[PDB]
Amino acid sequence: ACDESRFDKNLSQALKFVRDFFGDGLFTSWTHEKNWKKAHNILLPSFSQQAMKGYHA
Amino acid sequence: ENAHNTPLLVLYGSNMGTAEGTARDLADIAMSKGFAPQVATLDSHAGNLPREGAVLI
Repeated sequence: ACDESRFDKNLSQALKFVRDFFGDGLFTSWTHEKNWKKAHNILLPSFSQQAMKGYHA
Repeated sequence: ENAHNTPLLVLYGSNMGTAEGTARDLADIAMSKGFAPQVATLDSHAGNLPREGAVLI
């Protein structure tokens, strides 16, 4: 199931109901929606090591 | 200068620290060149080579 060449993230029924407020945020966006990879790329740097160091305080 | 910070992973193989200090020095100059560097031993990313940016060994 974890082979990404054969399966992709699905929105379960649960997640489809939560999209009502989560929208096409990172959690409830399909992998193929433009807003997924864009937000992934824009926000991954907020969890870099330097960012983490800067959240410590 | 941020936004890099391209991802620069630096891995070392060291017993007496020469290679480890060289590695950390590199990661220090990367930070100055806007990267998002990460330093770790070699046999800890065994199989987990970065499929993006670059990896100094």
